[PDB]
Amino acid sequence: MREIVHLQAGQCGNQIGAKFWEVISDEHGIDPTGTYHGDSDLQLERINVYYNEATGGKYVPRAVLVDLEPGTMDSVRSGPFGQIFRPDNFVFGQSGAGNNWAKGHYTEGAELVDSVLDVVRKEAESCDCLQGFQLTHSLGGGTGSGMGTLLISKIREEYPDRIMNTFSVVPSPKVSDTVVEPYNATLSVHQLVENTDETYCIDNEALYDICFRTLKLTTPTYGDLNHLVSATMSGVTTCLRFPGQLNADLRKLAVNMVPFPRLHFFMPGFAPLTSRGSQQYRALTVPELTQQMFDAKNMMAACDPRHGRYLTVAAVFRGRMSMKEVDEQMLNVQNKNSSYFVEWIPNNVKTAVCDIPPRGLKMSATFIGNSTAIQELFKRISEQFTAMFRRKAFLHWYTGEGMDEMEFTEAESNMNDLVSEYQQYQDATAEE
Amino acid sequence: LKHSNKKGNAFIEHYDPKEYDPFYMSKEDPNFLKVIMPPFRDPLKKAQYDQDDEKRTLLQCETGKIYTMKEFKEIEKAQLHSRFPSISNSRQSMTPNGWLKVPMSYIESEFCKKSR
Amino acid sequence: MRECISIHVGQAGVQIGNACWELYCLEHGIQPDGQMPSDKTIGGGDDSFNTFFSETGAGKHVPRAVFVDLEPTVVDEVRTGTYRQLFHPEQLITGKEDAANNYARGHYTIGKEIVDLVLDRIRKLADLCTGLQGFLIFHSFGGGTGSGFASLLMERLSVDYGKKSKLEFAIYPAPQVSTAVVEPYNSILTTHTTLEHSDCAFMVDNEAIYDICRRNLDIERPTYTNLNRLIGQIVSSITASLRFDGALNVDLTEFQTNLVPYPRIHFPLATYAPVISAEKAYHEQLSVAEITNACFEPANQMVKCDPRHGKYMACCMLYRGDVVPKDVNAAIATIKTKRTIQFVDWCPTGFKVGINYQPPTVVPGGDLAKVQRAVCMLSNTTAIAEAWARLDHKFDLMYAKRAFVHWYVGEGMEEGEFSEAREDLAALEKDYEEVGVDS
Amino acid sequence: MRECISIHVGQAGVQIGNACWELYCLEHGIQPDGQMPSDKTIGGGDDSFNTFFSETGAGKHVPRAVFVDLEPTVVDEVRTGTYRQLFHPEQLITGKEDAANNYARGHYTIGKEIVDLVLDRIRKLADLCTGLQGFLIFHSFGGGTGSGFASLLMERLSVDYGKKSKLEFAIYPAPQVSTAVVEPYNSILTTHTTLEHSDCAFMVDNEAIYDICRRNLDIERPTYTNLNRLIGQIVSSITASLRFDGALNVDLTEFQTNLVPYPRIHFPLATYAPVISAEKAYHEQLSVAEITNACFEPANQMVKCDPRHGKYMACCMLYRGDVVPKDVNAAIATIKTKRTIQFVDWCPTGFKVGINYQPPTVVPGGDLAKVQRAVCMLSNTTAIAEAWARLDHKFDLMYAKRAFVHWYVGEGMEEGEFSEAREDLAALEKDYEEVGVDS
Repeated sequence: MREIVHLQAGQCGNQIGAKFWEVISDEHGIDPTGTYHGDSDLQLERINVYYNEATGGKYVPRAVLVDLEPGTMDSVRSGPFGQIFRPDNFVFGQSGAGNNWAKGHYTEGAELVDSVLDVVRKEAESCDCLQGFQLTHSLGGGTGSGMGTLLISKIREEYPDRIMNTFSVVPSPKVSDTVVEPYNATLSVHQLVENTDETYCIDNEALYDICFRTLKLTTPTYGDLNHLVSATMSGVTTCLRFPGQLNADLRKLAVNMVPFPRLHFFMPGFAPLTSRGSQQYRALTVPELTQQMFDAKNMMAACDPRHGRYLTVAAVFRGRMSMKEVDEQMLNVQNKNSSYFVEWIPNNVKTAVCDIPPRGLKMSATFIGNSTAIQELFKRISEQFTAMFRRKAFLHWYTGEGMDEMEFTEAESNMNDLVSEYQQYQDATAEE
Repeated sequence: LKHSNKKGNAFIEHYDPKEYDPFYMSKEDPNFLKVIMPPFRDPLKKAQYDQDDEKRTLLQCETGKIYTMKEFKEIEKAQLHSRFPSISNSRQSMTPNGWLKVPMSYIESEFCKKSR
Repeated sequence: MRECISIHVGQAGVQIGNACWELYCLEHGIQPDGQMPSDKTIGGGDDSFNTFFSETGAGKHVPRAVFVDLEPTVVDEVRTGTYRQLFHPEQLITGKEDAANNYARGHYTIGKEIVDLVLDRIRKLADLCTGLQGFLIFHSFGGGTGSGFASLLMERLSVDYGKKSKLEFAIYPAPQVSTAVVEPYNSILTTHTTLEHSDCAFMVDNEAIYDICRRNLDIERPTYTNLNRLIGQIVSSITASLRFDGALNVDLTEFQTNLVPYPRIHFPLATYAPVISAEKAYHEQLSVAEITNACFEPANQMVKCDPRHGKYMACCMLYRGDVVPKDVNAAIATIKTKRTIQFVDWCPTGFKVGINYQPPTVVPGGDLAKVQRAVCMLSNTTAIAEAWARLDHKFDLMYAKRAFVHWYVGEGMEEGEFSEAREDLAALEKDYEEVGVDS
Repeated sequence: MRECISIHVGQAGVQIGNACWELYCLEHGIQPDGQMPSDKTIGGGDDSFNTFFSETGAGKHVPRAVFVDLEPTVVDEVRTGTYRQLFHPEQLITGKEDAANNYARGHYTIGKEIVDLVLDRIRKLADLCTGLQGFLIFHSFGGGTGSGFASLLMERLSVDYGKKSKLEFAIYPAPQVSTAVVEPYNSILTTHTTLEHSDCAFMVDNEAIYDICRRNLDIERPTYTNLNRLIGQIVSSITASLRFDGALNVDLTEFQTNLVPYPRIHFPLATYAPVISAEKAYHEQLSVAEITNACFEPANQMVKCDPRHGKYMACCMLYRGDVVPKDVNAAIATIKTKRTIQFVDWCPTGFKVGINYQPPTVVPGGDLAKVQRAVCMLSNTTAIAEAWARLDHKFDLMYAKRAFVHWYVGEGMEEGEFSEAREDLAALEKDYEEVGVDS
């Protein structure tokens, strides 16, 4: 065997993937050369999930880097761990995306797609049996968003019986990078809700606020955000990477956490976010972790879940504490915070503890839950897209690419249907 | 030209709340180069406006006072603020110039301040 | 890869290209000889210089630019310079007769004579390159060589390469001060060509340069060298993510795709910052927020116009030097809530984030000081339409009784082209006014 | 944090600002260059200099003050000094024409021309700061510059910032001695502006300083240097809890809130102590009770007004140096029972306790000696309303036959403003009389 194939797209996606690979290599004891210098026990048995067995014990990464700009591979290769990947997986074109989804999907998505399909095939048949495919990308550009949707559609068409999970980055009106970003978001959300199993919500502004108000960092940069997201995904996958007593996996979480296929978004989060000087003054216990995983200050959402009702909650722990404390905590939370979760469905919180602690930190736990807070983001996106499509500014580029305008019409129709569905399931009354 | 010659060493960056504030062309008539926008009957927007009007009419029936689309809007805005989630300590309502000048932005440790 | 070819027409274009090339060679440590003679103490140069220069088998660097002018005097002036061993004589085409702020001869009886030669030269240069994105055509509207010859050449360049970007850089006649009289005569014809046959155009004057230099640099006797230095610094800042890398690389296509909201409106408002001297850069703390605020100040603008008269449609934001993202975020948060800065009810936000790790360098003997970071902005506002309107007023008044027209009649053109030009500019102004009017 | 902006208008204002800045740099160990060159033997400087100075990335200190004057000569003599490398030239705006003891031109035909420049300067300075509480405007009533330009600037500063404190510091025309003749003409107009548009005003003169120096310091030939030094010491003592700390910190708001009992009565009576030279500070035991008693002595006030003629409404007292609370308590107990000091039947007590651990420092070449502690008091009494009485009397007996007024008429104003100012001062004196009258 059970292995996971990892996919890469977008310069932000590429950098976060590189950061994650470095983090997992450091945690599992992998030198920048390629050999193994680890000293643990569970770092040799299930190590093959993300690596491949080769001669001399030199494990190799399993990740395909998809990009349209050659400047990304040179940047990511010069790093301390950029010499360990497979250069054959760095399939790059010659012309840039220009932050265009239609142009990137049409022009740079026809002649270059064949090579990445071939290599991901070869990787798939190189193994015995697989579970799913991981793609970390961003919607801020024509590289991650323009190509990730197409690749996910292709892999779903070829192998329907796989897990399609991703960690794309949601836009924000406050912190913007692309003028035509809402157009790209509206185009991408259709494919995300039509041909994607599950999707996690990633925001940069919320992470910036979190670090600025809790970590108290001098000069926080993208490296810190990459570290945080890498830790988030590592906590997500440790249910399979490091088995314990109550182990879980991606498909179980997807099935038990998604009431309806149309709604597959989530809200990630990690518990111990303290300042540098507060690391030596802290009390490691269950209720503190519960409060940090329940409050809105610690979560990485650029919204407020208190506006709606909690739908599905999965509290994944990674450590050696107990089992009673978790259930009593969730019980009393559901008893007291009765107006925060759907009353029709009791016991919306899932228990999951990993007996294998992470490297470098002793207690750690992440928050995977789907609360009612994305409705605001969806509604503001719909509003701004309706605006932008009213008088049709910044459309002649897309028109000259060849694709027509009815795609925007159907996309906004699906958008309105989705927001209506979300709002009328928000007020989940028991009866008439 | 008259300003540049009279003040001599003047640009139009020399802006200040003066009687010679050339924004005053628009102040004479804001309607000039402006088009009236009455509530139109666009069915694209009406698809959601029908639902919004149904909700507003239900609220009016439950309350008993005439509300417009705007009136409705500030009604639920005040209701949400009074609902408790007013979010006064995060970027959902705080002004942009309200994060730099906060002691949480004084990462420079209080040790040197103690020395001072 | 990211390689472009520069076009320099007229004396102004030639000197601008010379300033740009010398700036590039000093900023990358390229020696005037063409080789790397620094065998004792190295001072840099291990970078991707392939964007502008070329690497030979012997370690030589060949400039990739076009130096064409109808008057041989400028070519001779450059030839006797200290950098004659850098370029090649084949790239500096001389001429017998020249235009000298005449569109007639330079477009029909002069420019049409040397066409095959420059076409062969540019085709050879393009073949010598692998990846082509756009061009850097340096000319002028006042100069007849930079107006007649430039328009005719760019017409065939447009019809020969439809998939390559076509940039424009020239000088706009200031309404207050001027050099010659027949400048609007050439401008009214060159504007139509640059509008209906190009994708983007940059318009600058000299009065703004004089004002900013006397205000900040505090010089009583300016010179063309400082003007060329400012223009070259602007060009280098624009094409900064090409020669180097950074956190967020912004290529030519990346910013030109958004810099053009409409085929008829592609005239951005350039402004470089900080424009300061040596003493003006020692006891002045420099951050991002202040300079970004200073960027929108009309005294710092390259064009004499009030931004407050109109409002902004699109804005392109650039940076160069040690810049921190949080400062940019704070500046954006500050500008989005300013009531002085006017914008449309249509575009809530628009800008780019170009992070350049390589700081701008200095020139020995220049006026610029050592600044840890630089910044350039490219916005689009309707308030700049006044310049075209003043030009149109001048054209109508100077066309009512046909002043200095019989020369153009004798050289041989259609008189109706003036009517065509005025009506096209009237339509352009009407469209600009329509765009500027909000809901 | 606690950061303020100082304003210096007129020759007197500029020299006060120079004295204050030199006092601050000598007291904080700030070297005239602007950096920290003391690398061998340190002598202090590890404190909170951010209140007045600013820290650069290179270890440089930039003063935050406004040095404006219509006459270029004062700016010139400041520039040729030894401290020219400390400040920045942009903060010292020169002028072509000046007022020189005239309200007319400096308020209409002179002051109105340089407005946007100083507004931009002050806006930039305020933006460079984070926390703002009040301002330090330094001008004079005799000087036409520091009267017309000061009034015009402060009016817009009031209308642009209402939540910030607006202080005032100037020189009063002594009824016995004077420099010019038209001093009452400027004062009568400046007082209305400073009353109806400000929150607090400090009023001082020179003959009182002359008396105290000849009586204690015992000098036969005084100079403006000591005049400026005393005022600078007063300013430092007032804003002592801002740059440093102590047992009880008293900020600008803390004392300003109580120092103003009514919107029309905001003219406190300052008194500095001890004012003694070297030999008068060696064989004289100094305690708190004696100096506090000496504070209320009319011979030590900077205003010629017998306190026994009226009575006190509010008193604000401050301390600086090694002071002990028990001594202050004993002094308060002593003064609260003294029959000589008068007070209303209404305010049994009111005062402040400002404990500053940092003793005042000395200056090489000055006349002040090394004193372990200091004290300054700001009281409010109606006995000082007498000065405005003679001011009104002089203005009336000048205005009967219109002495030196055709000049102002020709410059162009309303003549009724004189009547308006006269009646406003009459109303103010009436209100002072009414308040001073007990039940």
